[PDB]
Amino acid sequence: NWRSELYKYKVVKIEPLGVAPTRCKRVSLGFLGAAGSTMGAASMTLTVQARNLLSGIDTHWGIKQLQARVLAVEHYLRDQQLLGIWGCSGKLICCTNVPWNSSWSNRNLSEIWDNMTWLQWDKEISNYTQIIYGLLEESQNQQEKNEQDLL
Amino acid sequence: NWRSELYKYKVVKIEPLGVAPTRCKLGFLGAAGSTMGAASMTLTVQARNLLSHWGIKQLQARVLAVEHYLRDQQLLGIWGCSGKLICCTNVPWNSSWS
Amino acid sequence: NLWVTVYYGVPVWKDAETTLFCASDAKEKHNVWATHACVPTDPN
Amino acid sequence: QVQLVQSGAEMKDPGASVKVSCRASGYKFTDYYMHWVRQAPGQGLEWVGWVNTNGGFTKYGAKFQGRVTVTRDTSTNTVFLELSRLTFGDTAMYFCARPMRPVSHGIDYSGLFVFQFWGRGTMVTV
Amino acid sequence: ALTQPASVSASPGQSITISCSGTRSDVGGYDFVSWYQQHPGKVPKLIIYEVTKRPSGIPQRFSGSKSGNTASLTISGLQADDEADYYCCSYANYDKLILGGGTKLTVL
Ligand SMILES: *[C@@H]1O[C@H](CO)[C@@H](O)[C@H](O)[C@H]1NC(C)=O
Ligand SMILES: *[C@@H]1O[C@H](CO)[C@@H](O)[C@H](O)[C@H]1NC(C)=O
Ligand SMILES: *[C@@H]1O[C@H](CO)[C@@H](O)[C@H](O)[C@H]1NC(C)=O
Ligand SMILES: *[C@@H]1O[C@H](CO)[C@@H](O)[C@H](O)[C@H]1NC(C)=O
Ligand SMILES: *[C@@H]1O[C@H](CO)[C@@H](O)[C@H](O)[C@H]1NC(C)=O
Repeated sequence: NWRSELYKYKVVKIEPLGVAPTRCKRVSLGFLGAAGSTMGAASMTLTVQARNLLSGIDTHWGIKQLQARVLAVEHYLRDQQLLGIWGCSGKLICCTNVPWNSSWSNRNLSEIWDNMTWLQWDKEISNYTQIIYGLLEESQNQQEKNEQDLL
Repeated sequence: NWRSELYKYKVVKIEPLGVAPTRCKLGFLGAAGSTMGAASMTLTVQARNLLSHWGIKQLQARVLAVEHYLRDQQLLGIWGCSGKLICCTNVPWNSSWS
Repeated sequence: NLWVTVYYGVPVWKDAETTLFCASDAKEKHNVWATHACVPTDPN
Repeated sequence: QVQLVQSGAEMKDPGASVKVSCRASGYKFTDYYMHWVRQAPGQGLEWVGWVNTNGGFTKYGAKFQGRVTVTRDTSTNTVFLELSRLTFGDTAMYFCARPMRPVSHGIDYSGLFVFQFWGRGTMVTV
Repeated sequence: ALTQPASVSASPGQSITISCSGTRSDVGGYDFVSWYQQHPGKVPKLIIYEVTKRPSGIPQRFSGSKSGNTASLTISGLQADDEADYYCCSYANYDKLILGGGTKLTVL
């Protein structure tokens, strides 16, 4: 009876942290817009996507509200913490010092940004994302911060 | 009966913040037994592990983890060290501090 | 040549289960499926 | 110095297809996208599309999706606009254009949406 | 797609504005807004880009502005050389570029 009402709806977790090759060396309208658009075009909407990730676009209901708010804070802070330990705490587009490994993806760069969407990219890089994060954390950010502290 | 199983387990609170004198202006807790400096190249592995019988107890544990993380982030921000991991604060060492 | 760039706010999602809460239109405090302790919905 | 040379005007019966070339020089071909726009007589200017010459990836206006194919030849530095299923409403001057800046992928697209250098344009009559 | 006045006019030496109205996703949310000039029978040229910037070769009399979801081009000191069709351009919400309908400017 409830499926007949919820048939239109799917619950998805937003993964606002993406990694992609570039040429760098270091309102809620449109909230998930450009999801079906290619990358690049979907990189110009980061401001609206980054916002509303903290607030959004009967004991039982109160506990579900508490679980929802704690979970939202937990995920928001996991993403902001990842940005912090990467040295990206408030840049929104954070260029890094990790060279791109062709073993992760070799799509001539133009295909990633002009044809490929962020969803397709996330599906293709899901097996490497943990390696990319490891290099962002263990190698370049703590080494960069130590080097900046070698006064 | 449980002590005889928990004899080798201890719960410890992780204190990711610390201070050390400098001249300036291993998935989790690995290199804890290594010397400092060498253990400063394994700081993000501990930071990444922060924020990792009754639902209220689980929520209290998760809110406590969030509060401890944010207390440490508040300490970094209030010191001007937000998001830096290694931050030189220009406060002189008082010599009596070891 | 190419370097890793981190983007926060990418329109990416994965199928996931999550605790859902309730919202209601205005407020009967004695309703079985109580709408008190629910957040009001947006006017639009 | 930007030189954009387009093919001559073509007459086409409704339902025919036309290929409008735009050869370019004065800049590195693969560093800049090629844009196409449509200026219909007696009315305003409509955007047709763009092609990333360094990979050949294209975008089209919603009105032009499924009717227009844009390709590029990196050996002759020439971009081709192929208009299919022409109708009477497709009579227009078709211009090619060079954007103001090279596109910095994933970082800075500000120079892609500004048409800095314009070609002469060619008529398509239906 | 993009709303633009059909025509504007004023006497020589007066200051006028040409409006451009899109939605939040096209003009309000992006600063990549530009203006173009087509003299009758001539190749289009760039007047304004990025709301406030001018290319080399265009005099300072053409001053762009944007507020809310509405952009405008201010032309202070109309000359007979400026009698041209003015067009507004902006980024569309996703992967697209939208143009206005064209404003015919005359000098009275
Ligand atoms: C790239 O990836 C391969 C396989 O994961 C690895 O062996 C290699 O060391 C990586 N290259 C660099 C430069 O880190
Ligand atoms: C771009 O992606 C789409 C996805 O359906 C694919 O069909 C298309 O061929 C790709 N473009 C090129 C030029 O390969
Ligand atoms: C990731 O690894 C799994 C291992 O089973 C494999 O099936 C999958 O195709 C891999 N995905 C990519 C994108 O390489
Ligand atoms: C433990 O001490 C030995 C002493 O030789 C040293 O070689 C080793 O690297 C130390 N372990 C760590 C994790 O630092
Ligand atoms: C150490 O701190 C005390 C105050 O607690 C101060 O009086 C003393 O001078 C300091 N010592 C040095 C060496 O700065």
